Amino acid sequence: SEFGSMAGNCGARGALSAHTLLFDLPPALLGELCAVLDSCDGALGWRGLAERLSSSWLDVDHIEKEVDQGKSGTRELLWSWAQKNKTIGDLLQVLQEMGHRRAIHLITNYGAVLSPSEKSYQEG
Repeated sequence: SEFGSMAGNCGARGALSAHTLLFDLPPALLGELCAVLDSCDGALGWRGLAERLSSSWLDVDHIEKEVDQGKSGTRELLWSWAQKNKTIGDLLQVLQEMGHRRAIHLITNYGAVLSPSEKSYQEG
């Protein structure tokens, strides 16, 4: 089933964030990265974000598989835990390395105020 062919590419993106949730933060991360990078043809590299993280050596095998199913490079990486289980700041560092200009544009949808982030500098 490796390097096979299949159909099922769909997604959503817009001015309003329909992907707003605690685990699966707004389209700034999952929505934009899975949709915009899906149409990627080496310009940004579907596996470009996943490759940098290097979660697994065999990850690239499945990357080719879901690329036609709405992205596997970034989508599979985010979908590895629950839905995304990541934060905009975490992927922002990776995005900067790759140079994803479009991602930067949509990353502003997350917001810089009232965000679900904690300092985590407390002990008890």
